[PDB]
Amino acid sequence: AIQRTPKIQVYSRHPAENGKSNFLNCYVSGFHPSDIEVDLLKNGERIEKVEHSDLSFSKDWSFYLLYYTEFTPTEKDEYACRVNHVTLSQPKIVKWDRDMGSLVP
Amino acid sequence: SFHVTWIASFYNWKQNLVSGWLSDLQTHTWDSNSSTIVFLWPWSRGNFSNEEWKELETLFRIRTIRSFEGIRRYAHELQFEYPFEIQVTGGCEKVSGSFLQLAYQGSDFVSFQNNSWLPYPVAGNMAKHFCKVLNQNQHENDITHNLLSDTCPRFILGLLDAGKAHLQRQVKPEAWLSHGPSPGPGHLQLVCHVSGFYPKPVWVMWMRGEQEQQGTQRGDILPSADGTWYLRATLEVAAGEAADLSCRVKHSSLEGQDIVLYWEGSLVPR
Ligand SMILES: CCCCCCCCCCCCCCCCCCCCCCCC(=O)N[C@@H](CO[C@@H]1O[C@H](CO)[C@@H](O[C@@H]2O[C@H](CO)[C@H](O)[C@H](O)[C@H]2O)[C@H](O)[C@H]1O)[C@H](O)CCCCCCCCCCCCCCC
Ligand SMILES: *[C@@H]1O[C@H](CO)[C@@H](O)[C@H](O)[C@H]1NC(C)=O
Repeated sequence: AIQRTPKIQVYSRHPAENGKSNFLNCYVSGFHPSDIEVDLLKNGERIEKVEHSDLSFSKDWSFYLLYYTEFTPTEKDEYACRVNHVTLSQPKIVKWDRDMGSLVP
Repeated sequence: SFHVTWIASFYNWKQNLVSGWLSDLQTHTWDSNSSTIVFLWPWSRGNFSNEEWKELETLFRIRTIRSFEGIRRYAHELQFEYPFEIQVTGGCEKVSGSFLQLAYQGSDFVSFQNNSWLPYPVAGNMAKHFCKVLNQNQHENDITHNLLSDTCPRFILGLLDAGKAHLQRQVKPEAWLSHGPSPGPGHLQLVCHVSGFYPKPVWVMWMRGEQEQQGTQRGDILPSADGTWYLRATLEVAAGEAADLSCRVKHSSLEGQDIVLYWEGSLVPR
């Protein structure tokens, strides 16, 4: 009733280019209560050093956080954000969408 | 608009957060161990002398930890049930507009008006009983009033002046195109990414020549840790009609030189 489920948005700071350093972002917002667990995943495995912004809230009192890490993508790697919150039956996973290319030689 | 936010989460596992903001931009944090006010930028001091800053630190100490203790001492009689969260936001703005509002479990609960705390009607008698506690010292309410109508306007004036350079900087966006993940059958989702721009206002549209494509769906504007902004704009199109399409970005920082990217190369693929 008084609980609100998180919106989860995943994006890169720069276009994906294999072998070039970049930043992966996961913006979690519109949730309540503030207790939340957010992991960034590389090939399904949790990335060890991830930072987040100080917890804040919007006009409607719902909370929001930015999680991010520096990373270098290769063409074989898939990245995602995994969020768990009291409003979620099970952890919700949102993938980083990139083109990658080479659809067929 | 400068404001301070207070986040207190009670589990009786706890957590206490105090931070200061120019709208979207964080300028201050409270370090929960040194009891200091950490300034996140050189200009976060505004034109406030080091000793007036130690005065402010004294009052943030005393009121943050008297507020946490008071909330936990009164929680039984106030019928606050664990777990619960208290959120406060207070600051000043039009012309010299000021505010201080408090929420319980994510809903409007009480606010400070002129000289006293008033309950929001829908919040019921619980909020009313809270105001009684909150109103037990008229002097402490007078201090709150002066923090809002005196200290906050002067501070925000000095802060904006001190930060004018940072706050009025222009950072050029970059953009790029990709395929979107969930097109309907027979259709494509064209995605135009715009990243790294500042300040926030931006214009982005899919185009056919000089014709704006009104199907363009702009996402939320999202933050980056370096203080710039991000936006995705998508267009759903039939697979046959994705040729002459381009993405056009307008931003204050470009001085009329729009970014224009063309759906093509391996994106078609040719
Ligand atoms: C990191 C960011 C930094 C950047 C900032 C840069 C510049 C910013 C400057 C301005 C920006 C905007 C400023 C925002 C304004 C701040 C908000 C207001 C702060 C809290 C308000 C009051 C808090 C407080 O003081 N609660 C004290 C009140 O105390 C009581 O009072 C009475 C007298 O004293 C005593 O009663 C006496 O009892 C006896 C026996 O009965 C006799 O009868 C006496 O006759 C009778 O008087 C009581 O004992 C005593 O308990 C209590 O603990 C608690 C109430 C519980 C909640 C408190 C307020 C809710 C939270 C508000 C915000 C908290 C923190 C926000 C930031 C500080
Ligand atoms: C700081 O400078 C601003 C300039 O806009 C001024 O209005 C404000 O009163 C000053 N505050 C001081 C001197 O404390």
